[PDB]
Amino acid sequence: DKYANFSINFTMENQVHTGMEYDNGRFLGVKFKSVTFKDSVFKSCTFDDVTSVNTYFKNCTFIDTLFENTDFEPYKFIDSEFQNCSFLHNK
Amino acid sequence: GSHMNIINTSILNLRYESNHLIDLSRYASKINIGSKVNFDPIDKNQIQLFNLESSKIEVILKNAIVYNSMYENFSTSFWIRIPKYFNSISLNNEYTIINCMENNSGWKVSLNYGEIIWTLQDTQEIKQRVVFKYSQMINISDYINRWIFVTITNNRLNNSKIYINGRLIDQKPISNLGNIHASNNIMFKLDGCRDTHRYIWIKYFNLFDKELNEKEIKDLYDNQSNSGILKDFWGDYLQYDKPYYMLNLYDPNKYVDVNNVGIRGYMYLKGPRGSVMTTNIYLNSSLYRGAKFIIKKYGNKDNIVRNNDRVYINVVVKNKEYRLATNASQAGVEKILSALEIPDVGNLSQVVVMKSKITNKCKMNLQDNNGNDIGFIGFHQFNNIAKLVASNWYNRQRTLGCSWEFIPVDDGWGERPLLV
Repeated sequence: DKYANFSINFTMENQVHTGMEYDNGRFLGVKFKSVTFKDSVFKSCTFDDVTSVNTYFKNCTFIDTLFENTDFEPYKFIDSEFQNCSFLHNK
Repeated sequence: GSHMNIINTSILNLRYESNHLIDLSRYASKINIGSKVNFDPIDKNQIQLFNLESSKIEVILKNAIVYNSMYENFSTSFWIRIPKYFNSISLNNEYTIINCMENNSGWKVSLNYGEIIWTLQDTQEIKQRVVFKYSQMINISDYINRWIFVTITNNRLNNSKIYINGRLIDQKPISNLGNIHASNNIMFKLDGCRDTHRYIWIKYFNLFDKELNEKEIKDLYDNQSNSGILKDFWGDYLQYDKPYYMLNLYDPNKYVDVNNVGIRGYMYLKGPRGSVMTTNIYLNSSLYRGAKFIIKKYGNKDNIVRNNDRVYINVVVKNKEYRLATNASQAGVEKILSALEIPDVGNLSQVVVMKSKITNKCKMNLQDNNGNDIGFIGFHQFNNIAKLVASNWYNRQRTLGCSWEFIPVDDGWGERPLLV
């Protein structure tokens, strides 16, 4: 029900995620299409070279996660909290 | 120029000597250290105090100096390094770090989110506060988690003044207070701090029986900043064989990176830095960015880099160390720096002279194998690529091109470095 210590590049499609905990996950090269995260926690996750289309984070808490080379803009985050989060190369 | 030694004058001079923290003043006031009071083992004057009961230092003042009076001027100076506030529960949570209060009379130093506070109280419940505020919503801060010089002066005739790095921040009236009778002991401890992870670094505490003036304050500041030993970005002693992210002061928003290794390749400045944040708590420029410099000894036991030392500079690309070097004979004064695989560096100029100065920010002056000056290491633009170079232009005097900062990963900055 919560997931940890993984790396992925495949792109789950048109999905709604609610109440998930991702401890220590790598989101490498993944292309989100119509994905929504709700009430979710990202602990020490990493997003590298991700793209997001019609994709949103709603009431989510990111902790010590890196956003490197993403397209994530502030509008894609809805009442979400960031703790200890770095943002590096934004396109 | 000469000037009068203000420190040996002080009525309390808290310092580390032999293997104890002790008072070097006439009065030899007794000093009780807590169990969990950590001393920096590279410079044991630097004291760390945690948010634990057992983390405290108690100075039992000699009766003669214990403060009880309506007229007696007194000042205080100490260096503090305050961690970035990381938790919302630190938003309105004043907590005292240095306590000299009895029955609500005395003085205390206390902190809060973004604040340093001097509080004064008389036996008639009348009080004054003077306050240093600093933001955590700032690209690069002079204050967050960096050693800052704090002076407070009190003249009973009129004002209480607070100084940060010998610079007047704030002054307030106190001639209304009456008899302030302070404590018999000074307590260094974090009192009433809700952040269970809160800690401070503190060094060179001094209590004075007069009101220090501007010049005396600046004298203190200059002398205690210990030029001749280079500092890193947080102000700790710069060390050998220790990796650092780099910052140029002409362009702080860029970080050093290399296109490719080898003499074909060059090292340049790349922007932008990006930002590190916690929702509603801080938003700063990221500091753990780019290649990493490691300083290499080219005789002292100490791992400490001193002014005029001669060193080699390593560069970390992909968890592998290469050598900083260049060909002094190449065209034009500005000599483009590269990152050569160490066993293939041969005749290339690589010996760097580290610089602290008067005073100045860190500098690097590259040299041939004959001790000739290639130039201070800065940068230059070659069709809008800001390549790291070495120019004696810098020497012969945008002189912020050669002024650098060395940033180790510090537990009080909180950022997560991107790794390979």
